[PDB]
Amino acid sequence: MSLQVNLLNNTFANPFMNAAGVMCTTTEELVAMTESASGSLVSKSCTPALREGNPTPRYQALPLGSINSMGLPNNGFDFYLAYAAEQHDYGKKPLFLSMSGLSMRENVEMCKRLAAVATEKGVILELNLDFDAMRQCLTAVSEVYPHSFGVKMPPYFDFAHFDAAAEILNEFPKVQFITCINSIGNGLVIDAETESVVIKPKQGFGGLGGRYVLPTALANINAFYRRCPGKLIFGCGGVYTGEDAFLHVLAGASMVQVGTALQEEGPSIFERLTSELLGVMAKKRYQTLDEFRGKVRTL
Amino acid sequence: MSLQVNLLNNTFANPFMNAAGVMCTTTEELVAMTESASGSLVSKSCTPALREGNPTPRYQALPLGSINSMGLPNNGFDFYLAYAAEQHDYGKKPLFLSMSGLSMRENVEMCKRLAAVATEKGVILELNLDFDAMRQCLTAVSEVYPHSFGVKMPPYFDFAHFDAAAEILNEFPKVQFITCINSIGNGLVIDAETESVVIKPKQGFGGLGGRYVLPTALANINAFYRRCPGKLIFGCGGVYTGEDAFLHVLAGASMVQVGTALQEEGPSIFERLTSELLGVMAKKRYQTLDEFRGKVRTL
Ligand SMILES: Cc1cc2nc3c(=O)[nH]c(=O)nc-3n(C[C@H](O)[C@H](O)[C@H](O)COP(=O)(O)O)c2cc1C
Ligand SMILES: Cc1cc2nc3c(=O)[nH]c(=O)nc-3n(C[C@H](O)[C@H](O)[C@H](O)COP(=O)(O)O)c2cc1C
Repeated sequence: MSLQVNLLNNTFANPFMNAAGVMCTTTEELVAMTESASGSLVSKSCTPALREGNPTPRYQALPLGSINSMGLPNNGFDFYLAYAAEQHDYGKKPLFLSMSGLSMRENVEMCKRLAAVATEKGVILELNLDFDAMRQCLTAVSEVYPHSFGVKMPPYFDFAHFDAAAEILNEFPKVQFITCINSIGNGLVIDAETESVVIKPKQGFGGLGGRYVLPTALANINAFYRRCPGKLIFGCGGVYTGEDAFLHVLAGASMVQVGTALQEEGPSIFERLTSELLGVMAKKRYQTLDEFRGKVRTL
Repeated sequence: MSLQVNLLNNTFANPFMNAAGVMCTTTEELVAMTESASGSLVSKSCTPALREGNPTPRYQALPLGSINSMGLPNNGFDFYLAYAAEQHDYGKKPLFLSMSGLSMRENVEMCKRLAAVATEKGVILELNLDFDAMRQCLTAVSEVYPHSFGVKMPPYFDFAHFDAAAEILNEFPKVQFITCINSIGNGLVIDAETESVVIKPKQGFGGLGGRYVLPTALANINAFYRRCPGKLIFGCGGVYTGEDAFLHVLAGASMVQVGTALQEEGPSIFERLTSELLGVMAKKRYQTLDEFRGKVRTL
């Protein structure tokens, strides 16, 4: 049995990594992720300059997941570029750098600079991504960035949008992976005891993660798995156990990202997840991920 | 203490009703809803003619809710119109009729015929509602239907969409209530044991209800409560307890609809829900729903 994944000219020991934005903002966190049992890691989505993010409380853990409105607090692009160029131990595991410019020009200017470090060191872009705007953004980035990359997608909720999104992404051969999903946007948690919301920004509205999002994540993973047969899918959303991870892979996932559960448990979670996924595979008589990836049975 | 609700020229004993499509398709179901402790009921979303709906299995109960792709199985408009005109006991409680024509023309034709029964008997339309398609549908109904009505909305996931939808709805004075929300669309439930989806239509993709959708429902209730101050909001999504119902009302709900939980429990649930909501209000020292409706505290 092996959890090995091979993609983008890399070998990964297992499919697990942190979700962008979770436990990956500081040097300490990035080193902790590298030292963990994870197959890989992705750095906090960056802007050109540092951002303090939204006022606190801006994250709340919940029985069925989490809600947040972080507001992109990050050390700025130079910091994550420097980590990738100078500090990260690529001998330990591959590295993804998440990028989230507040405009198309910001993404373009960051990608111009990332190009050389991707060439020299092998860091892989995950670009945090309105369909017209989307095509134009991908065109602008592809123009200046001479490497494969992936896109982090928000969830969609109908086949019309699955089709439209997939059509655009399929126009761009450099987009070699699609990460499904980012948070279910602008949920509103109300605490019945305090009769109030639980986070401060945006009147309590924030992105939902965890158990809430698993079926939506599976839907998006599988929808894009089917519609973009030329690309890989990275799963993200609602993974707490090796069994959840099994479901991501069955739906089509190559890599499996862990957000909410990692936030609550810390990097030791990857040790648990790898052994649980192996336990699930042994019970089901699978030896490799290739054996069941995308093989979910329809009725 | 009182759960009484006064709206749309009607008095309701309590805010509870079934969600459209749940336990309201047959004569026996409609009678059972009328005989229940609920404050109102709404008939199954109808098409001009009977529809068999999608192949089975097309509904599955889940630990955190439900998934379905029913495919509008219903007895047809004549049937629900005749129930409203000839059979329903308006002395027991008010009646809503849900309409879901497969085109603009179907809605126009059904509304033209509904008009007289609404006039004579007092049945209230809930119209099951692409912002252009929405504008056109509403414009057509408003043009031909000489009464106030409400709209059943899908969930939105950002402020741009909340603003755009509210803008459209505010252009129509006849829309006097907004029901938030229909299912979270096209999730995909996978059973780890069978390595398969759990419903037959549409490769296993279907609408999510129940515990999965509560924060999204609260978000939408509150978003339209804020943006459509001229209108009533009916809450729908994730109500299993009086505490859940309390949250809907706090977010801004006037009526509270119950889908998944009712499907699982049957109409006896309304007796439990009324007593639970009264118990919540008693512990919190509330006497009426007016005392806390829409009063959720932000930070
Ligand atoms: C604390 C917090 C911060 C996040 N920051 C980012 C971000 O920087 N960029 C991004 O693409 N996603 C970010 N996400 C979304 C996650 O990457 C992930 O898509 C989401 O949490 C769903 O996964 P989960 O169910 O495992 O939590 C963040 C999520 C949370 C909980
Ligand atoms: C069995 C099934 C059938 C449904 N049929 C309809 C329908 O006829 N019209 C409609 O507007 N919503 C329909 N719905 C959506 C529900 O009215 C409701 O919006 C959704 O289930 C969320 O509420 P819940 O969490 O209480 O289940 C249906 C839901 C289910 C579970």
